[PDB]
Amino acid sequence: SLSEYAFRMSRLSARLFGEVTRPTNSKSMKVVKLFSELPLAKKKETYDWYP
Amino acid sequence: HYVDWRMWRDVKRRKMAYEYADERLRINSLRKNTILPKILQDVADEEIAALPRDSCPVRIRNRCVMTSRPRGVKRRWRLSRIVFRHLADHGQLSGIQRATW
Amino acid sequence: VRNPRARVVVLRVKLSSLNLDDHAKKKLIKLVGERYCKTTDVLTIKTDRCPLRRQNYDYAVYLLTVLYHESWNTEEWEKSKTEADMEEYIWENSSSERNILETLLQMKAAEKNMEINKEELLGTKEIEEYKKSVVSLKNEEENENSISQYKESVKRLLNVT
Amino acid sequence: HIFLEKHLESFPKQGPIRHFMELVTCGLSKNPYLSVKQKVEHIEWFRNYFNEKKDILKESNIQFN
Amino acid sequence: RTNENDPAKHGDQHEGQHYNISPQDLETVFPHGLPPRFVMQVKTFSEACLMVRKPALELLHYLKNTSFAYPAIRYLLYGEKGTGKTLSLCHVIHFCAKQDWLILHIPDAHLWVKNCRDLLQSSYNKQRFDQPLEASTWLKNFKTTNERFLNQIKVQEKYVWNKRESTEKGSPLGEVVEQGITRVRNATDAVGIVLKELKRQSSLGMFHLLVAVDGINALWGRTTLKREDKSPIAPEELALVHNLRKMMKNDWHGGAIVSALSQTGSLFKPRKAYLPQELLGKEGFDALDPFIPILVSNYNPKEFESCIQYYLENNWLQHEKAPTEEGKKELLFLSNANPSLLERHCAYL
Amino acid sequence: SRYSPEFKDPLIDKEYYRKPVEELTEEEKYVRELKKTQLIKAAPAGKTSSVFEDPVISKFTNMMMIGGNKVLARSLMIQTLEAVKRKQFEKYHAASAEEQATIERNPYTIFHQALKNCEPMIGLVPIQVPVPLPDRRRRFLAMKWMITECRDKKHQRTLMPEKLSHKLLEAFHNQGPVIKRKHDLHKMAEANRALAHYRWW
RNA sequence: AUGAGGUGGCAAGAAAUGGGCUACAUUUUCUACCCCAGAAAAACGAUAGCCCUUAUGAAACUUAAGGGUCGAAGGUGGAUUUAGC
Ligand SMILES: Nc1ncnc2c1ncn2[C@@H]1O[C@H](COP(=O)(O)OP(=O)(O)OP(=O)(O)O)[C@@H](O)[C@H]1O
Ligand SMILES: Nc1nc2c(ncn2[C@@H]2O[C@H](COP(=O)(O)OP(=O)(O)O)[C@@H](O)[C@H]2O)c(=O)[nH]1
Ligand SMILES: [K+]
Ligand SMILES: [Mg+2]
Ligand SMILES: [Mg+2]
Ligand SMILES: [Mg+2]
Ligand SMILES: [Mg+2]
Ligand SMILES: [Mg+2]
Ligand SMILES: [Mg+2]
Repeated sequence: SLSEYAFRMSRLSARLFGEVTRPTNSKSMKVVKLFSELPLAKKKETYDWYP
Repeated sequence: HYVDWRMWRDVKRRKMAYEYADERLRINSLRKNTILPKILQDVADEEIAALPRDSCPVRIRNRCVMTSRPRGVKRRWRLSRIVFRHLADHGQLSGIQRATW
Repeated sequence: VRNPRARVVVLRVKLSSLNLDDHAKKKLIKLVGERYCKTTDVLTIKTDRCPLRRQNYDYAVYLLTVLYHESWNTEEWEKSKTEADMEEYIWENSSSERNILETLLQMKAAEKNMEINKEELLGTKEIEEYKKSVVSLKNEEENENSISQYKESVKRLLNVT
Repeated sequence: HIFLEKHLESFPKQGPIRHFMELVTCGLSKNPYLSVKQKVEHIEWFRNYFNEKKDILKESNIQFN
Repeated sequence: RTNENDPAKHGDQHEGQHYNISPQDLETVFPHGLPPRFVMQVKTFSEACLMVRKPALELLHYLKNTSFAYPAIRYLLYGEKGTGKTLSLCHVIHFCAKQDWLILHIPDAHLWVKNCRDLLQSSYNKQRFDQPLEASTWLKNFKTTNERFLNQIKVQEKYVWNKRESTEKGSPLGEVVEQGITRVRNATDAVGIVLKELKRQSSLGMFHLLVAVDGINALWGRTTLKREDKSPIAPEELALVHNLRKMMKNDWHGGAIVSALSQTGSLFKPRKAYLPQELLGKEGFDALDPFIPILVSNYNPKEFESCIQYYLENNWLQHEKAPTEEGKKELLFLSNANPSLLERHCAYL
Repeated sequence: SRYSPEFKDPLIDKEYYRKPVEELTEEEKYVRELKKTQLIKAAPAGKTSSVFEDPVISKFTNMMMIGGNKVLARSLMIQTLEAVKRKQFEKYHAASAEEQATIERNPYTIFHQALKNCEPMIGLVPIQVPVPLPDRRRRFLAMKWMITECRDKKHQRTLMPEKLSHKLLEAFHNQGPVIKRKHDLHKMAEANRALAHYRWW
C-alpha cells in the first residue's frame, strides 16, 4: 500500500518522537495506553471519593 | 463513622483497589497483549484472579458522599440528586442556578 | 495550586525562519506530518509528556533540534522515492513528458520528416509553455485560467487551431 | 523521563520480551504523572517477574537475559 | 431555425440558431447515447432540433481541419453539470456520421462500472471480468449505427470463442459483431476484438474512425462492483474498461477521439466537481494527456432567446404567462441560463 | 406564535402596489395609509411573486408532502404536471385536426378543472345528515380524495407521477374512482335526504 | 441478631397488558452524491434466532459493537384511543 519511502519516514518519525517503532496489533497496543494513563484506582477522584 | 455499612464497604473497596492498583496494572498488562507466550498469559490470568476480590476496580460504586445514595449521583459534585438540589436551591453552591431558556 | 494543564508547552516556529534547503524542508515536513501547517508555514510542537513545565519545554526544544538535524541528514532509503512520494509534481521524467515526447515522435513519423531528436523537440518554446501549463494545473490552483493555458499550449503543440 | 529504554539493559535485545518491554517503556514515557522512580519501579517489577518465570520462558523457547 | 440542416456547412453565423436532425438520421445514428430527457423531448415533439453552440462549432472546425496522418487527437468536452456536453458530443457524432466515419460511440461509460449482476471472470483472461449484458447491449446499437462499414472490415487473426468455434482471418467484422450479439457469453470478447480491429484498421487507412466516449472519467474512477468475497473491483479489471483505455491511448491515427466529462452518474465525486483533473483524477488526466479541453457553459442571451423561441413555437410552454417577458426573465433567473435546468423547468410549464 | 397579535400577514401582489392612487377609493386609501404603521410578518418561504405561482398546486404539494419532505413533494408535483402535458401532446398529435381543437394541453388548466369536477357539492355531518359544504371544505375534500386515491394500494409498483396524471386526466374527463367517490357521497346524501330536518342550522 | 462479614445463587415465561422502536415499501430499497444519476422491485421486512470476532471487565451465553449465517411474522391494522394551533 504505502511506498517504502513513506513507511521508513513514518518509522523514523516515530523513533524521533518516542512513539512505538515496531509494528503492533490493536490488542497489544492496549499496553501503551494502560501505562500512559494512571490506573482508575490511583486517580484522586477514585481513591479519595469520600471525605 | 460513615453514613452506612454500604458506604463503609465501598470505602474498604476503594482503599483495597488503591493498594493493589499497581500490581493489578502490572499483571493485567501481560494478559492484555498478544506478544508474550500463551502459557505466560495463562499464569498471569490465574495470578490476577488470585488477587483479592475487593481489589477489582469494577466493584467500586460511586455513592453520594453525604447520604450514600447508590444511584443518581452527579460525578462532578459527588452528591445525590436530592442533596445537590437541597444545596443548590438554598444557594450554597457557587454559580449553579435554576435554568430557564 | 496544582493544575495538570499547566505542564503543556507549545513551540511554534516558521520553517522559513530556519536554515533549510528544499530537500531538508520537505523531509522535515514529511517527518512532522500534521504538526506543520502549510498555510502559515508554521511547525507547532505540543509537549505534555513530562510532568513539569521546564521538562516539557526542554523536550520541545530537543524535539526541534533532533528534527532539524535529522532533516538535514540524508538517508539511503530516500533514493527509493515513488513518484507519488513527492508533495510537488515534477514535469521532468513525468508521464506528461513521456506522452508528449511520444506524440511528437509519432507526428514527425507521420510527416515522414524524421529529422528530429528528443532534446531538440523538448527544447522548443512550445514545450516550455506546455510544461508551464502542466505544472500550473498539477501544483497550482485548478481553474479555467489554467485550463485555457493548457488548451492553448496543447493546441500549438498538436498543430490544430 | 522519556528515554527509559536505557533501563532495559537486563532484558533480551530481541524477542517477545523485548517487544513487550518496548511497549511498556513507551507507555511509561508517555505517562506524565508517574515519577521517574515509579517508572523505574515498574520496569524493575517486570524484570523480577520475568526472572522468576524464567522456567516458563525457557519451556516456551523465549531466550531470557 | 436554420435553413442549413447540414452538420458540416453550418458555421458561426448559425450560432444560437437551430439545426434539425431527421428521424431517419436519429434511428441510424443514435440508437443510444442521447440524454434521456432529450430523447423524451424528441418523442414528444416529433423533432430533434439542436442549437448550434460555440463549443460544438469549435470542435467541428477542429475535426474538419484535422490531418489524419498525425496520431488521433483527444478533445475533451468539459464544463459544468447539464451544460450540453452530451448533446455537443451528439452533434459532433451526427456530423461525422454524415461525413461517413465509423463512429465508435460509448453512450455512457458510467453504466459499465455499477449495478452489473452478470459480472463474471473473463474466460479468455482470468485476471479480468466480463460484463456480457452491457457488452451485448452496446454491440447491438453499434451494429445499428455502423452496419454499412461493418462488412468491409477484414479481421486479421483467428479468434476462438470455444475449443470448437472460431472466426478466421479475412472474415468480415460483422461476423464477430454477430457472434458477440448472439452468444452473450462472448459479447465482451467480441467488443474487445472490435475495438482492436477498429483501432488498427484506422491506422491502416481502411476508414476514418471517430471514438466518442461520454463520461470518460469513469475509465479511472473507482467502481462500485464487488467480487464474490464482497471486495471492490478496480476499473482496469473490467475487460470493457481495459479495452476502452487501450482505445483512448493515442497510439494510432486515421481518426479522432472526443470524450465528454460528466459528473452525473460518476462514482465517488462531489456534485460541484466540474474541473478536468478533479473529475478524471490524476491517473485519468495523465492517461488522456495531452488533450484539448473544450468548455461548454450556460446559454448566452441569444442562445436563451433561441431556446425559448423553440419552446414557444412547439407550444411546450403552455403556461398562460410564459410568453410574457416577465416569465422569460423568471425562467432566465431560475435556470441561470443552464440548459438542463431550463429544460427541466419548462418541462412542467 | 412568536409573532405578536399586532403583526399582519404579508400581501404579496405586485399589481396591488402598482395600482394608481386615483383608482383607489377612500377606504382603500385609508387601508394603504394604515398599513404603513403596522408590522408585517416575514413572507413565508413557500409563496413568492413569481407569475408561475399557483396556490392550488402549492396546497396540493403541501398535502402530498410526507414528513416535511417538501423537495420530494415538489418533485412529484412537477413530474405529474410534465406527464400530463406529455400525454396531452401525444394525444394531440395522434388526433385528427378536428379533435385537436378539443384536446387541451395546458396542465394547469387540466389540474384545476379536474379538481373542480372532483369537488363535492353536499356533504354529510353527524347531527348523519346531508348538509351544505363551504367552499374551503369542498376544495380540501377534492384534494384529499385525489391524493388518497393515488396512494391506494390497489396500484402495484406504479409511480405517483404516472398514477396522479392518469387520475387527473380521468377526473378532467369526468371519470375515475374520484368521481365515483363524489357520486357515492351525493347518493348517500340523497338517501339521507329525509333526515335533513335534523339539522338545526 | 430483625445486626455485621464472606462464598454462591434468581432475573425464566403458562398468559396477559402499557409504552417505545423497526416495519409492512414505489413519496419505497441499494449504490454515488448529499438532492438534475444508475440499478431493485415478490422483493420489502428483524436491533429477532445461530456461529465467529472485537470493546470493557478478575470473570461476557449474560453487556455492547462488528462480521458472518437466516430472509422470519406482517401487507396500514375493530370497537376504542393518544398528541399536536
Ligand atoms: N446544445 C443544446 N441544444 C439543445 N438542447 C440542449 C443543448 N445543450 C443542452 N440542452 C438541453 O439540456 C439537456 C442536455 O444537457 P446534457 O445532457 O448535455 O448535460 P451535460 O451538462 O453535458 O452533463 P450532465 O447533465 O450529465 O452533467 C437537454 O434537456 C437539452 O434540451
Ligand atoms: N476470446 C477472444 N478474445 C480475443 C481474442 N483476440 C482478442 N480478443 C479480445 O481482445 C483482448 C486481447 O487484446 P490484445 O490487444 O491482444 O491485448 P490484451 O488484452 O492485453 O491481451 C481479449 O481479452 C479479448 O477481449 C481471441 O482470439 N479470443
Ligand atoms: K397500528
Ligand atoms: Mg458499576
Ligand atoms: Mg450531459
Ligand atoms: Mg441479617
Ligand atoms: Mg442480526
Ligand atoms: Mg478479554
Ligand atoms: Mg431481502
